[PDB]
Amino acid sequence: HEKNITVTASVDPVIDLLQADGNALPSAVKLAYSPASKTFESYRVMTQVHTNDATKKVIVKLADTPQLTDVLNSTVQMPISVSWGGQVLSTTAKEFEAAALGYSASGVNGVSSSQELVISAAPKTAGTAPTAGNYSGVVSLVMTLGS
Amino acid sequence: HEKNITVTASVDPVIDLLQADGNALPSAVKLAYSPASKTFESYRVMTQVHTNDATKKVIVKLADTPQLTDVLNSTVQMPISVSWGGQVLSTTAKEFEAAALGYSASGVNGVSSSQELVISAAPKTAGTAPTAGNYSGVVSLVMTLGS
Amino acid sequence: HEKNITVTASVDPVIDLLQADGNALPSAVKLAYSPASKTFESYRVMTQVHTNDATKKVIVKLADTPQLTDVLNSTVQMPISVSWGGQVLSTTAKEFEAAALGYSASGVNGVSSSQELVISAAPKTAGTAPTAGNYSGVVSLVMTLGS
Amino acid sequence: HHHEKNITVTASVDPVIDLLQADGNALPSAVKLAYSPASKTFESYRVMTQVHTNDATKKVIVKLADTPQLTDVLNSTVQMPISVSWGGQVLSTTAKEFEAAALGYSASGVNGVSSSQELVISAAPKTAGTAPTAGNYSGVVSLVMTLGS
Amino acid sequence: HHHEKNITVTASVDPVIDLLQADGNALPSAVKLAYSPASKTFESYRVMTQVHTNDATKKVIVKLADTPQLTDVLNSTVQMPISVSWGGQVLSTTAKEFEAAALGYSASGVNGVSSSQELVISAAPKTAGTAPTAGNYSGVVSLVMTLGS
Amino acid sequence: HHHEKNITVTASVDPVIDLLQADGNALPSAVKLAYSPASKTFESYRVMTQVHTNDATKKVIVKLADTPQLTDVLNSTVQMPISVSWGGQVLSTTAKEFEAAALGYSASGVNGVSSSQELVISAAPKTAGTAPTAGNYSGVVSLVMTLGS
Ligand SMILES: [Mg+2]
Ligand SMILES: [Mg+2]
Ligand SMILES: [Mg+2]
Ligand SMILES: [Mg+2]
Ligand SMILES: [Mg+2]
Ligand SMILES: [Mg+2]
Repeated sequence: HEKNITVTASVDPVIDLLQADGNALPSAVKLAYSPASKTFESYRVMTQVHTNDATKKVIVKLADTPQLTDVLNSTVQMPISVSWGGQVLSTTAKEFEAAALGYSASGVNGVSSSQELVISAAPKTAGTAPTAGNYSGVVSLVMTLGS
Repeated sequence: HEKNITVTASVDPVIDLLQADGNALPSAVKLAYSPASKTFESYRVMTQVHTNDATKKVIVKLADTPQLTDVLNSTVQMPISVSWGGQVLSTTAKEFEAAALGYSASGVNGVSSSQELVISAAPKTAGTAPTAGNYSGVVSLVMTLGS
Repeated sequence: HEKNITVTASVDPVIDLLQADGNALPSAVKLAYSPASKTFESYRVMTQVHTNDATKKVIVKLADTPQLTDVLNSTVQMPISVSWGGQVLSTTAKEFEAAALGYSASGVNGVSSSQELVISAAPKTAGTAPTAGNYSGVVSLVMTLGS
Repeated sequence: HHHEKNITVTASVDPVIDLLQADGNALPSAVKLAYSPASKTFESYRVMTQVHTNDATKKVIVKLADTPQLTDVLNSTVQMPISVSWGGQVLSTTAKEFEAAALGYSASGVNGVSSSQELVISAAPKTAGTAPTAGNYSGVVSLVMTLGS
Repeated sequence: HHHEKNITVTASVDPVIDLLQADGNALPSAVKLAYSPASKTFESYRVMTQVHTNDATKKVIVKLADTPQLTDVLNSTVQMPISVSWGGQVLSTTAKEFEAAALGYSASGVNGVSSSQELVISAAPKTAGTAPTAGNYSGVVSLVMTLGS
Repeated sequence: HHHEKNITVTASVDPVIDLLQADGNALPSAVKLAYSPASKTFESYRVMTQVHTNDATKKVIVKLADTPQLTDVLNSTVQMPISVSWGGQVLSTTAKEFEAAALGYSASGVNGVSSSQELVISAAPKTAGTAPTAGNYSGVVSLVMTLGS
C-alpha cells in the first residue's frame, strides 16, 4: 500500500536558524486578532542560532519594513511588530554579541542558547477597530556575522 | 542571510473565534479513518469566543450541510459530523446563552470560557467499509449574536 | 458570521497508518539542517498500524529510493534516510511479524503498538558542507500484508 | 549487577462518577499557582475535563466541601480566597446544577462520557487595591459531586 | 529583602543500562491511573522510552521483580492486578528477551541508544464482569533488566 | 454515596520579583535528571522563564546561595557538581548582572514582564574521563536574586 509524503528542506551551511527543539521554523504563520481585547495574539517560538563560527557578533534587521496588507485592497496595511531575543526588530539593525548569546552554555559545539521570537501586529490607529477581511505580508529575515 | 516567512491573519472586529491558547484556528484539517475500528478519529480543539458585547446570545449553524466528497467521484459522499461545546451542529440552528457560556469566568473582558470543537465523519451505511481514495469538503461556520 | 475550514481525509479500509495519538500523519514534512553540527535534525513520530486482520505479517519498502533534490538543479541530490520501528527502510523490503508488533498489547481490536518513524538525510560526502538552496523529494511508502 | 527502576502506581477508583482530564489522564492531586508581582495577580490553573458516569441520563450537582483559601503556612491568620470554576459555572459551597443535556454526552466519545469542560482554579488578594504578604501558602480544593436519581 | 527559589535536584545514575524517555527526560517515580465508571476500565499510562546502554551488542532481558497489584489502601485484601508492557512484549516475573537487533540501535541517535519503544502500565478489575470497590489503591511496578555477556 | 476529589493548592508569593515559566505556570519545586550510560552524560533540564517584577527599570542580580552538588544519598562523600544557567549566563555563588534593557521588557506582554530566557540545570561527573558510581543522588538549586535601587 502507498502513502505519500513530501520531504523538503532548506540548506545553508555558514549560518542558519532553527527552533530550540531542532525542527525547522515554519515557512508561514497565521496571527490571530481579538475583537474583545482589540489586539493580536503574538507568535512566540524558541530558536537556536547555528553557525560554523561562534566568535562572530550577529546583526539583525528585516529586509524591509513588515506589514499585513489587505488582500483585496493594498491601501489597507496594519503594521507588523517583530521581536527577537528581547530586542525589537526593524530595518534599523540590531547587533547581538556572541558572549551575550551564551554559546558554550548550550548544545553541541556552535549552537546558541534559545532566543525568543515574537511576531505580531497592531492597528495603526491602535484602539479603533480594524476593517474586516484577510491580510497578508512577508516578514523577511536578515542576519549576518561580522560588523 | 535571508529566511522568508509568510504572515497572514484574518480580522473581524464584532466577533471572532480563536483557540483557547490564543492562536488562530487552522484553515484546514485532515481527519483520519481507521481500518481496524472502521471509524474516523475526530478532531478536538478548544476555543474561546471573542466579542465586543458579551450580553448577546449566540446562534450557530453550518452555512450548509457538511460532507467529504471523493475527489475523483462526486457521487461518493461520507457525511461530516460537527459538534461544538457539547451541542451537535447542523443547518438546524443552535442557540448559546451568554450566561451559559461563562464570560466573567474567563479571560480579559469579553472572552468566553473554552468550548470544545469536534469534527468527524462516518460512513453513510455505517459499519460497511468505505471505498478507498481521497475525499474533501468545507465545514463552514455561521454564528451571529441576537435572536 | 462565516469562518471557513477545509476538511480532507484519506480512506483505505484494508490497512492504513496513523499517528499514535489517532490523528493522521501529515502529507508533507520540513527537515532541518545544522551548520554547527553539519547534519540534519531527523523527524520522529509515533504510529499505530491499523488493519482488518492482525494475523498477517507486514513487509515494508520505499516505492523508490528517497532523495532531496535541489529545486533549481537536479544534479544535486542529498540522500534521504528512512527508519521505521527500529528497522532501516529502503527498497530492500523489511518484514514485520504480527507477534513482534504487539497487537493485543494495545488499543481496540486490530491496532498495533506504537512504532517509531524517523526520516532524515545526510550529505553524500558526509562531513563536507552541502551547497545552499532548497531541496525536495517524496518519501513514498509501500507496505503489504502476506509474504 | 542489579539494575531496577521502581514506579509507584496509584488510583482513585469511583464506580458511579468521576472527573478525569480530556486526554484521559487523571487529575492532579496537587497544583501550584504562580503569582505575578508585575500584574499583581495569580495565574489560574486551567485543564480540560470530562465527567465519566454510569448514568448519562442523570443531572450533575457539583459543589465545594468548604470555602477554599490560600493560607500562610507560617501564619494561619493570613488568607487569600481561592476561586474555582467548572464548565463555565463558578463553584461554591452553594451547589450548582448541570443538566445531562448541557453536558454534551452525545457529542463525544464513548457512552457515559461528557463533552469537555474547563476547570479553573485561581486565587486573588483580598482587596485588589493591595498586595499579599510574601511567603508560602497552601490550601485545598475539595470537589463534591452527586449525580442523582 | 531576600527572594530565593529552591529546586530539588535528584538523579538515578546507572552506568551500564538505564531506561529513559524518548525526549531524554527521566521516567516518573510515580504514575496515577484514572478509572472510568462509564467504560468500566482504567486508562493506561503510555510513554515512549529508549534503552541507553554501554553495550549495544548485548541482548536485553527485562522482567518484573514481583507481580504488581493495585491494593486497597485501607484494606490489603482488595486487589486489582496491574498489567505492564514494553516494546510490544507483555512483561512479567517470567523474563522476556529483546535482541540487540530488534531494538533498532542503528536507526536512532547516538551510540548505545535504542529506537523508541512503548511502555504501558494499566490495570483492570479481577473479573471484567464486575466493578471494583471505590477507594484509593496503590502498588509498585518494579522493572528489572540485565543486558548480558 | 459521597464522591469527592481533593486537590492541594499551593503558592509562593513574592511581591517584588519572581521567576515564572514562559507559559505562566510556576516553576517546579523539584526536577529529575536522567543520566546516559551510553553517552556518559546527564540530560539537562531546560525551561523557558520570564522574570516578573514590579520595577522594570531596575537591574537584575542573580546568584546561587551555595555551590550545588549531586550527593550520594547513601554516602555523602560522593558528589557530582551541578551546573546551572540562565538567560545564557552561567550562574554561581559569584553574582551575575542582567541589565533591564538586555532582558527585553518592551518586547513582551504586560508591564514588568521580561522576554523569555532559558534556565538550564544539568550535572556532570567530576572527571569526564570516568563514570560516576551507581545509586541515587540529590541536591538543591537555590536561586537568589535582587533587583536593586
Ligand atoms: Mg488537558
Ligand atoms: Mg469559590
Ligand atoms: Mg514521551
Ligand atoms: Mg504483569
Ligand atoms: Mg516552558
Ligand atoms: Mg554552578
